Formats: sequence, C-alpha cells, structure tokens
Amino acid sequence: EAFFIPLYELFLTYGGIFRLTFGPKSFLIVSDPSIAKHILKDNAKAYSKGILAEILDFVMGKGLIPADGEIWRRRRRAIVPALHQKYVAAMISLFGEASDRLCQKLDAAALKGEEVEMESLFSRLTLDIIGKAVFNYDFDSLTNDTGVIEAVYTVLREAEDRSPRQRKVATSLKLINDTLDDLIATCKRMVEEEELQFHEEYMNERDPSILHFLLASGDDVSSKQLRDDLMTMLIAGHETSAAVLTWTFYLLTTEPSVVAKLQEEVDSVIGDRFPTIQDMKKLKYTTRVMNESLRLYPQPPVLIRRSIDNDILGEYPIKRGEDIFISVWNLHRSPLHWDDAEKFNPERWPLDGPNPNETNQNFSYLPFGGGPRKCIGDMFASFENVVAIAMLIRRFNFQIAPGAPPVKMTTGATIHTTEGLKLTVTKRTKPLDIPSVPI
Ligand code: HEM
Repeated sequence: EAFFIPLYELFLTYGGIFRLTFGPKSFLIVSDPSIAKHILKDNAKAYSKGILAEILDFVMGKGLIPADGEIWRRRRRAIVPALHQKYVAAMISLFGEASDRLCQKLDAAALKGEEVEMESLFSRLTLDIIGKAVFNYDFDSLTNDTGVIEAVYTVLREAEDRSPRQRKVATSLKLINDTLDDLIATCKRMVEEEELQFHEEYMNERDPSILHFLLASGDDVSSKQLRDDLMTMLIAGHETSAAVLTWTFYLLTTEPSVVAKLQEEVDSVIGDRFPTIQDMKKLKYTTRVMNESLRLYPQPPVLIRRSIDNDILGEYPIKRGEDIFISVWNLHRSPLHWDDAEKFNPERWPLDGPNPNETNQNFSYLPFGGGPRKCIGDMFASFENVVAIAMLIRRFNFQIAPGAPPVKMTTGATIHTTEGLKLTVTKRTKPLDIPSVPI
C-alpha cells in the first residue's frame, strides 16, 4: 500500500510542511510549491540527495541520481551534451520501431480475443527502448525472457525494497556489469576505427547511443564510473515511462470523451505513420494526455533531499541534517492549486497554449523535477511516451477487462499497480486496409 497516500490527508490537515515522526526518527514532509521551489531551485546548494544515496548506491554507485558535489557537477556536464537535438530526433525513430513491435503483439492478442496485462508489456517496451538508446543493446524483452532481463528486474525490486536473495542480487549485478563491460569494449573499438570529428552535435549514425557519444567525446572517466553512469540512465528511463504509459492507459479507460478526442487527433495527424520529430508539436492533445497522466501519477511521487546547512522552510528555521520528502503527489493534487484536482482533464492547460512545466506552473507541477537536479531525459521521455500513446491509440480500443484484478497503487521508486492493468484490446483498423499516411 502506497506510503504517499496517508501523506495527502495529513497535508490537508497539517499543511505544506510538517514533521512525520516514527519514534526517534523523523522526516519533513513538504507539499507547498514555494517551499519545494526553495529546496529544488532557489537554495539547492543547501541540500544533498540524503538517504536517496543509501537506497541506490549499491546499484547506481556514483551515477547522476544519488551523486552530489563535484562528482555530480562533472558528470552532469559530460552527459547532458549527448542528449542533443539530433540525438533526440534519432531516438524518435527508435521509439516508433519499438512501439510498433508492441503493436504487433497487441494485434495478435486482439485477433485471438486475448486480454493483455499492459503494465508488464509497457515495462518491456520501455526497457527495450532505454537499452538501445543508452548503450546500443537490444534486450528484446518484448519478445523473450533472458538472464540479463531477469537480472535487471531483480536489481530493480531490490532497489525498491530498500526504498539467498542477497546472493541473487549480487549475481544479477555482476551479469549486468559484465554485459556493460562487453558493450563498452565493442563501442571503444568502433570509435577507434570510425572517421568522424567530434563536436557538440556529434553522432555516429550506425550507433547513436549515449555511450557512443561519451566515448567519442574523449570522456575522461574510469570504467567503474562509466558503468555506473550507464546503469543509472538505464534505471532512470525504464520503469518511469513504463508507469507513465500504464497510468495513462488506466486514465483513458475512465474518460471515453478523452479517448474520442485523442483518436481524432491521432487519425488526423499521423494515421499509420511512425511519428517524426515534426509530429511532436502537432500531437498537442496526445501531449496534454501525457502531461495530465504525469500530474495524476508522478514518477516518483516523492523527491528526497537532506539539508546540509541551516535554512528556513516557509516560516520554519531548520538545521543541517533534516531528511526531507517533497510530496510531488501532494503538489500535483493540491486542491488549492488545481481545479477539480482528481479529475482527468488533459485540457486543464489550454490545448494551443504553452506546455506545462515547473516554471509556468510555479512548482505545483514537477513531472521531471526542477532546478539543477532536474531530469536530463525530460525531452527524450516526453517524446517517447507521446509516440507510444499515439501509435497504440491509432490501432486499438482499450477497455478494463471483465473480472480484472482491481487497479490499486504500491510504494516504490515509481508508482506500480498491485496486480497489473488487465485490458481487453480490439482493432480500430482492418488487416487489409492500406496503410494510411496523412500529410
Ligand atoms: C517519464 C519518464 C521520466 C520521468 C518521469 C523522470 C523523472 C525524473 C525526476 C523527477 C528526476 C529528478 C529527481 C530528483 O531531483 O531527485 C529525474 C532525474 C534524472 N533522470 Fe529522469 N525521468 C524520466 C526518464 C528519464 C530518462 C529517459 C533518462 C535518460 C535518458 C533519465 C535520466 C535521469 C537522470 C540522469 C537524472 C538525474 C539528474 C541529475 O541528478 O543530474 N530520466 N528524473
């Protein structure tokens, strides 16, 4: 049962900052956007990632997420350049390819009248995408189970359990790290033999991965640090989007009028096409659907910090050493800052107006965090999810399956369901329809 739920009712009663105590230990729970902005942006230098490092160190090492200080600064500067406009445009092709692979599975299911458990399918889709995008590996988890795949999920579950088995985890970590080593070696040879001058918009068309960019850049790093950086991006970009897609499709089942409006846009703008970078700005309603899904189901629902200096939060002075949970769930669903906060309403932000972000929503909306530690994959993931949503909604009607297990939420790094999202899937286009390509 999700720990952030009781925090919502406590926020309603006790306000935007309170101290949650468990005997001799306590946590400050922050649900006020002004206080959130102070911690995440205005006075970020007074904060570390705190217990987040303790939870994640065993798998991410000194990757970007749990890092602080000079290690953080140096690696952020090295990695962000890889996610340039040319790279993101190339990844859109990957997003379409992988989404189409999922569509093929859904199509087979639909023809047989089989119900599908979409959370697991989305988890596989997003794993396949992130492995290829980050380090040029094809997990093909949409198609098969492998030892490497099982290792990733094992390490995942263990990370969240900290949010026999110890040996299983150790073995899984070894297998992933050994796989990353092989990939790094292969990429090194490829860079050695290639004939491309490195620059700000560098990418090898045959291997557009972030790993390849890092190696071609002349990245001054240890093998340990590189593996940790890769592992970190793998975790960061996998279950996050898996949950975004899962919750988006859950939400679509709750509002047929939204589905109708989404179908109208997809049919009109892309039809059967793989989306391109140009379609990203035209898929306005699809983007709003995603925006609204992230508002209702943030990933993660809580951001973690610890004070390393004195500060003032709201009216309250604090010392160093305070463990702080910023409740993104509360910020996103705050009755004071959102009209009909529990309603799934993609048009709560004007369709043709600017896309919502932490700046224009003044820290009441933080889908990708904020300030210096904001997600580096915000554009990547926003586009990834728009592609997957659009291609699936073009091809299929989805409904909650009769007798499906109830949809409920769990604790964890991301908001998982308790038992999956079991849906019926039916085709919207005919097998013998000619592919339709709108321009
Ligand atoms: C829907 C998908 C995603 C969501 C909702 C998401 C969300 C977030 C959030 C909220 C943070 C800030 C955490 C904090 O401040 O403590 C973050 C950090 C980060 N994310 Fe994402 N993310 C997504 C996908 C990705 C992808 C695709 C990548 C890489 C390609 C990525 C890489 C990272 C990294 C490296 C950080 C740490 C940045 C730093 O500390 O310098 N994430 N993410």
